[PDB]
Amino acid sequence: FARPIAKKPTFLRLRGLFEYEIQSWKYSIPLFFTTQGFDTFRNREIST
Amino acid sequence: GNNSSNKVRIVEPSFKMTLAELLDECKVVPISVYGDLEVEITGIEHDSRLVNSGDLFVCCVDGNLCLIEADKRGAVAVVASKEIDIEETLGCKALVIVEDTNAALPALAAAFFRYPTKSMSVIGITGTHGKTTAAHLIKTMYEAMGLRTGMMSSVAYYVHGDNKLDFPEANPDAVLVQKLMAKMLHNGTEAVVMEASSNELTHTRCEEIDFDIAVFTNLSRDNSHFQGNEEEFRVAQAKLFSRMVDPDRHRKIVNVDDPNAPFFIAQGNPNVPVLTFALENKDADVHPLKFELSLFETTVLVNTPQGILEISSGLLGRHNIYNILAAVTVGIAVGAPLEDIVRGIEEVDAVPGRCEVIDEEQAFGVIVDHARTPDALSRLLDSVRELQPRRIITVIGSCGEKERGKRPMLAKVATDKSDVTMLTSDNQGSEDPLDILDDMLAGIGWTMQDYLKHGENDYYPPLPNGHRLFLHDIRRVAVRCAVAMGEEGDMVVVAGKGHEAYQVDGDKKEFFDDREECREALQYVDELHQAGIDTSEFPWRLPESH
Repeated sequence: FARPIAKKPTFLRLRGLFEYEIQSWKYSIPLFFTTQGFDTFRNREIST
Repeated sequence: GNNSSNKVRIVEPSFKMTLAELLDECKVVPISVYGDLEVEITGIEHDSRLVNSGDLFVCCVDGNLCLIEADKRGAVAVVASKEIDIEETLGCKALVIVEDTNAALPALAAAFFRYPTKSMSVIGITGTHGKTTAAHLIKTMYEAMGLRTGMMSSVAYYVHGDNKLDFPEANPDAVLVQKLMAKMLHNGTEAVVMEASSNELTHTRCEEIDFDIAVFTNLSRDNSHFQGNEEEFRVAQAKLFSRMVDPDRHRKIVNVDDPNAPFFIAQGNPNVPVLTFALENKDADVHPLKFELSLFETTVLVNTPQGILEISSGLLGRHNIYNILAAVTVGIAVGAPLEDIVRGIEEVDAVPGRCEVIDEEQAFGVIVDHARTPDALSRLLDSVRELQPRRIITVIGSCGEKERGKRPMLAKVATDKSDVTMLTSDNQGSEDPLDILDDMLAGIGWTMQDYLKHGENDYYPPLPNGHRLFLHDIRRVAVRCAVAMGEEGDMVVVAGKGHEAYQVDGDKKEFFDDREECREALQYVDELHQAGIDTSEFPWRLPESH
């Protein structure tokens, strides 16, 4: 799950580079991910 | 009372009256009259795009193409400026051509509307600050004391009860004014609160208006381009007091706290009695002997002529205390009881889009203002200083057109009085948002070239006063993070536009309310509690990355 550093600001904390190979990530990150809409978080950045 | 939900009927009497009666009621010498005044007057208008069959259609302009439009519509009167014959190009109806349509337009409207301001408590309010808030509080107080009240402002129009007739542009001509006045007169209302705007009193309107109470809340120097000299500012604004002619049914509410209160009084009929409000100046008829202001609490022990009364409310703002003082003084002018005054004051808990405190189970006060001038943000910042909270964040909007000289000093006062600042993209209908964000810092001492060379190294800067930098464009995420900053008992201003329930970014128009998003974010604060490390400056909202 790549992180594109680009023109848009990075109010989302930190950057990360990519991490998706663990079977736990199916339901681990959703507790931490999104939490406010779907397109307003996932589609802003961290593209695949 | 009866329904409280169904719309009240538009009880407008269709006035029936003839042109000769118009000329006799308002004797104006004709310059381009022809034939005979054999015509029945059915309506009234000034602008051809709103002209229907049978209206006045009066406005000063030469060689207008709107004459043919009114002829097609069928206006009873069609008079802009030009001498025009009958039965060939304006055969719709007869002509009553006057020398100056603007001069006789209030007169013609009053004669047609049977001069409705005499049968009402038409109140004009002058000043610079708190005009809309004063109108709101006065109308709430007047509605509380067992009588209906109206509203004639530039931001809103409350016919009666709670229905709002759509607010038009800043100031139309007196045709619309008298139309809505007839609506007030014959829709169950018995009073109106009229804002004495500079454009209103300048454009020959107050000549045919009967003013019952004239109020002077506060004075400040603004729009000096129109008021080229302070003498013109002090005299044109004093025309409100000059309209006073009967010192037995009319009263004067004056602000002796301001220096030129006797000067304002002396501009016409000082016999009309003077009732004064002032907080810092205790030598006033109505004075808050005890004054206390907090972020969520406000206490006022005010010694009105009736006596000493306690007013407790969360409506903060020292100028708001001045405004409440003016309201109770106005109530004293009509002899209203203190209990009704308190009922009217408490009848409003959040005036629309101005100083709108939002407390959705939180300790950080969400507050918005009109904020169309940097001095408004400066004033709110001084109020915040007087109401010192823990941490200060102010979300700063932008400037619509090429007025680039405001945002330097705006950012100066913000960064000087706020520990952490924030910016957004509120109104940038002229240029690209990136350029607008670039212009935000243009006159005070810091250069955005550092914003060029970020490289994950400039994210932690401490601007001049060690305060924090700020940058963003997405309004939704900006306000979401702004509400998301609030940790415990800090200041969370997200102001910048006020009651503007939309968002423009150059060439966009959609639905967007700041207050609704603020309460929604206060609701998702519960989800926000699950994380929130690395809070202070930058960045935010993403855990498990350290």
